Amino acid sequence: SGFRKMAFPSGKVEGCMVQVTCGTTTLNGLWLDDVVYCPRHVICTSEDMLNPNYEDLLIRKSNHNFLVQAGNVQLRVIGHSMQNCVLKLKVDTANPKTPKYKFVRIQPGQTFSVLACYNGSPSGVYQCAMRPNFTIKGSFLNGSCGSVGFNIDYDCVSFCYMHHMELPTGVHAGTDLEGNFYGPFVDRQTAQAAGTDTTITVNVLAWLYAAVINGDRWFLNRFTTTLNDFNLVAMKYNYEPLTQDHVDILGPLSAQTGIAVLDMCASLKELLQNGMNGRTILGSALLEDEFTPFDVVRQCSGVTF
Amino acid sequence: SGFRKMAFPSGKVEGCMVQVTCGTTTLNGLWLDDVVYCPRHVICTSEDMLNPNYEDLLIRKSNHNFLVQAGNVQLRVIGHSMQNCVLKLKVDTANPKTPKYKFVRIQPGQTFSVLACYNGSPSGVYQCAMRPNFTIKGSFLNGSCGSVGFNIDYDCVSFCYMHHMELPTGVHAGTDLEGNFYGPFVDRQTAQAAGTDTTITVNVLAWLYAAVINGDRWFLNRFTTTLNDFNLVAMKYNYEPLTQDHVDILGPLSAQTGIAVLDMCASLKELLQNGMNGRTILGSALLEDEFTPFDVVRQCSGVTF
Ligand SMILES: O=C(Cc1cccc(F)c1)Nc1cncc2ccccc12
Ligand SMILES: O=C(Cc1cccc(F)c1)Nc1cncc2ccccc12
Ligand SMILES: [Cl-]
Repeated sequence: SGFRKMAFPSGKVEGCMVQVTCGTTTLNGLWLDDVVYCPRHVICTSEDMLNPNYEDLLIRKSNHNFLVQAGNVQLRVIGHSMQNCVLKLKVDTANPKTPKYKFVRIQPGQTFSVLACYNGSPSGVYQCAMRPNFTIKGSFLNGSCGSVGFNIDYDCVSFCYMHHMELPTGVHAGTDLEGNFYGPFVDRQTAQAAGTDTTITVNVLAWLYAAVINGDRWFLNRFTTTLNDFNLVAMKYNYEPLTQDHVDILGPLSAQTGIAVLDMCASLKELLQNGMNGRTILGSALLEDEFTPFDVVRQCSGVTF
Repeated sequence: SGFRKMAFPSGKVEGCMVQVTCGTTTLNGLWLDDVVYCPRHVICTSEDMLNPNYEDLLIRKSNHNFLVQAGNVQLRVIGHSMQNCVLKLKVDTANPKTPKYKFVRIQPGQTFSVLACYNGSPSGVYQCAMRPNFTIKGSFLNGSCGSVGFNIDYDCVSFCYMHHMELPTGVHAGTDLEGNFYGPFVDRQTAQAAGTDTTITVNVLAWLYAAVINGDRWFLNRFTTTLNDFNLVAMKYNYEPLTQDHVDILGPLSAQTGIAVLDMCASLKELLQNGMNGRTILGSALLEDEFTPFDVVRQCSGVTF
């Protein structure tokens, strides 16, 4: 019993964090095998940030301009290349702590653990979701660039995010580990704003099923809804549209609790209309949207209470 | 920017988790140096749990009755002893991954990271607080016994909790690493209940300072209060008393934000009497009490380990 915002154990990622310095700029790098991955903006000055020509800034650098520190050991850079917005520094030592890993690009609504780092040293671990507007509501200070987001299903680390920047609203933008940004963002100091964010509907439904599994049913009602009527109501509360894919994905949770997906949608519609009336659901007075259907099945018991 | 419920990096603890099996019961153990620590109820059958005589159950066991598995390696138990509610299994191999550590007993209100484990394998990490009623609102399923709670101070892991049981309300009870329970609990299958809980006042104040640091100031007001008038109001809402020690500990946050502790107390008093009026603070419609003043400073400064 209980339901917490739970991150993956960070040990496998901690053994990959290094410090990358280029001139006066220091940030984090991810050392996997003989390659250190980091944001390409480590080569920029604050001036270079408005309209940086990364190809031009990079061609002026040699391997010895990049200082890589793994604990108290200086790694030797023997090559460098840019792939999209990530800089790949080839080093002369393979990381002996390299876990089984993959690079995965995630979709909005997906969750992941973030290991926040400063100077190549891990500071904390927290759970995030990729918002529908492609930002993440992280907790990052200056020096956190290069910190990564990941999932660890089995003993394989799936790296899905590398931190690059903080937008003016305090939310964060970054790339996958191939250097492709999530969203329309650029690694430039030019005016950029996060689009209007919406609630991850499929995740709220998953979390309502987590509440039913843990013993709570106060929010259920005798009604059902069509998928289209649900979406018409949901969009008025800035909720993402629920697709047939989402309905299918919620199948297992629906079968375990005995509550049809469209019946849970009816409960959600009523919660949006009424609020909670002084009640909580899994210790929360707001509808939680940073647990996916997969997270709920992983955390909750296979036996409903 | 941003403020998340953040756990310590769990890597140093992950390298200590082992599986302990005694008969049909499998749970988790903490392997530090040549000793594996685990709940003493691992030696009990379901019938024994009704009224156990642990000295009598233990004297019937030999070293070879305890199977300890560290990854895919079977450790050989060369001795066994009980200290309060923890069983200490002496093994022939010192854990090469033993970090710098201490066993510390925490006070209610103090926070710690929990590395939830099943079959000696870490599954997730989350942050929680020792409630004033000595329970923890964890997320634990069957097989999670022996999972530990910890903090990190510099490079030293301070182990403060070992999981033993779940109470009927879904909340959790355990011991320090010396086997002393937090709370008036016993490791026996008998009628036990969590007492009425209260809110950790100093922690709510710390979280209000975190909100102010993060640009959420709508709740600030021109008013101040005396410590005694605040405590009279706080007692009415099932909030823990605020002591002069709590006022002192929040001093740095009072100085950084310019809001005196008693000035923040008058904001809290107004929130208790009037609610949030449809507003949120750091994305929450409830007053959060699982961040200590130290947690707020650490996260709002980027301390690494
Ligand atoms: O945003 C940047 C640098 C930057 C600027 C423009 C484009 C970039 F790609 C990168 N750094 C930070 C990242 N995360 C959190 C921060 C918090 C405070 C101050 C800086 C923070
Ligand atoms: O509570 C116990 C066993 C127990 C029983 C009586 C006294 C004890 F000291 C220990 N184990 C569990 C721990 N956490 C979560 C659980 C969830 C479901 C089922 C068991 C769970
Ligand atoms: Cl995805």
